[PDB]
Amino acid sequence: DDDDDPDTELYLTQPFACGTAFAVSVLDSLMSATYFNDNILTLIRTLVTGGATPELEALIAEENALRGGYSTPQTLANRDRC
Amino acid sequence: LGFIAQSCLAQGLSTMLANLFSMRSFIKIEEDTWQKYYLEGVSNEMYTEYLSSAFVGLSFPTVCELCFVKLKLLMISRILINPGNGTLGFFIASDAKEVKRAFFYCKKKYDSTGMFHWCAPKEIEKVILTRSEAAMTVLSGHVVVCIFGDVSSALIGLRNLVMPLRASNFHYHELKHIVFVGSIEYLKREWETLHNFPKVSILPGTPLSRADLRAVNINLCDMCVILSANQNNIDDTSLQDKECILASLNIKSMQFDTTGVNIPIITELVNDTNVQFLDQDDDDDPDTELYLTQPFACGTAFAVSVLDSLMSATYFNDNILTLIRTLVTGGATPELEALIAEENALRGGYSTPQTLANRDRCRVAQLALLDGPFADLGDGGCYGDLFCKALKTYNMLCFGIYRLRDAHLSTPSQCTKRYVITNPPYEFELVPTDLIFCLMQFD
Amino acid sequence: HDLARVKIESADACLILANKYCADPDAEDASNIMRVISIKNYHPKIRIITQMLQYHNKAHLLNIPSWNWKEGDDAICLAELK
Ligand SMILES: [Ca+2]
Ligand SMILES: [Ca+2]
Repeated sequence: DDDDDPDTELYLTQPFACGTAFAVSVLDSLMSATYFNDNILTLIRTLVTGGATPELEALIAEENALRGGYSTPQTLANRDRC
Repeated sequence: LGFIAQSCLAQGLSTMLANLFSMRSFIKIEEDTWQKYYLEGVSNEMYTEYLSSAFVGLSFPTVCELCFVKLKLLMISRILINPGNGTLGFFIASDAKEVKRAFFYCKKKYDSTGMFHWCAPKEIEKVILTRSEAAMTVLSGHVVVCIFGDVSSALIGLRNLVMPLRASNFHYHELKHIVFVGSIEYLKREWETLHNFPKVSILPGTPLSRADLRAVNINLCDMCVILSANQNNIDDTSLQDKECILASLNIKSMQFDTTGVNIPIITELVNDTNVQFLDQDDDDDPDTELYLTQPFACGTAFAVSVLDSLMSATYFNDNILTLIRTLVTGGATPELEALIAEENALRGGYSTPQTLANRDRCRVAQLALLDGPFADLGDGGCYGDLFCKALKTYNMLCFGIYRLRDAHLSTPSQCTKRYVITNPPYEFELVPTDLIFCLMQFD
Repeated sequence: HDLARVKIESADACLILANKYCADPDAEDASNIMRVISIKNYHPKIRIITQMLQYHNKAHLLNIPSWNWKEGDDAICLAELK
């Protein structure tokens, strides 16, 4: 129940505007933004995928596997993120 | 693989042999760099000629020894390597015209044959090491070999890598433990020829993983050797050697509670053009030949292309070739080749005094100049003095000097890379921080 | 020499595009690791923004000693972001 047109761009398509379709094409534009603002890319990796901090990146680099440890007040402190 | 193993025993020896076998003219550049000393080293070549009448008199070695100052050359009927206690002489001089001067100037625990160590055949599961088991085990001054293989990878033949490391003149305590890290299936495919050997361990995984390299104690290993067996399947220039470059770069970047750049690593390249990616602090020119490159000059990179020159040298002097098979892969007696032809599997026999006597053959080693009786000679500035004193005292024949790259520079530097200089002249400047390539008898 | 032609030394940033629609994603990631290694080898200080078809290849390129994400290097992982 939509008007289809091969000339119509993906962002204008009915199923994309409804949030029911996704493709990597749009992500291409990220490069342009990533050049003009470095920090914005970090915000992206914070807004999606939760919080991947330098420490977590170092741990994954060393091991390539997630590890669980006993809770400490510092670990429970960094929960303020919206 | 023999050149790689000899470089493992004495780092930068593969470069030494490759430059000896290749025919190079004398080149001098005006600007003061390490390249002058390296290019002086590469100009010397391997030659053979018969000794004169003066050297065939009361005794061979005593007249042969210490006479190299007057002859201005160095000497290496049977194959003789650093002899101790009309016969051919193997010379390391520069140009065959001046090499023609010696003649003119008269003024069960071992193997059956006894050449290599041996032990009972072992199961692959016996030598498989897991990360925890490898971590708890103490590995220091050992050999780690990263192997890239799949189901369709061709057979490398690591047997020729393991024989030169375990020679009879090496005591069981002096042996270096060998750990092969890589895919379990490929290592299993080549394990059948390997199960007869001692002190070999297998760790499934990939060398790209930092955890495996930490578990096998890289920071204290004597040598890390990177090999890829999949080069024959991949044809494109870019696709070749990416795994090797990544493994080398990951080993360099790895940090320990020091930097991994100081770790000694040798990488096999099928494509010479990739050699520029091995060292970050190197000027890269595609026109520059492989031997001129910094990674090859320091001995961190090896390619089979240089071995092509052998086809020429082998023709002009057949003996030369067999001497190589003596300097690498331990000893290659015809009886051993006969047994390989009949059986293809190495077999061990009960020891007899004849076998135990067949251990006087010298072996290559590094001598450190900072600590030892030669410390005074280090700052003296005369290589020939060190040569004469070593020959007179310990009868130790020194090929050349393995020297820091930035030593010639006045300002101190933190670089650890060392390049080889072959047969330095008598009047050659010497610094305390140098290594000496030497041949040593059994003890 | 071609890097000397396009003046990498004075270039503020270098952007490596990727062919998202490829037969073997690992092969394209490997081509990109060649690009990154070459550019860092000629010049380590220069910023690099690149597309990443696989997340573990991002770990591989993090192992490069010249790679320095804190100052000006960015990796855009397509699979991770999508
Ligand atoms: Ca010559
Ligand atoms: Ca370089």
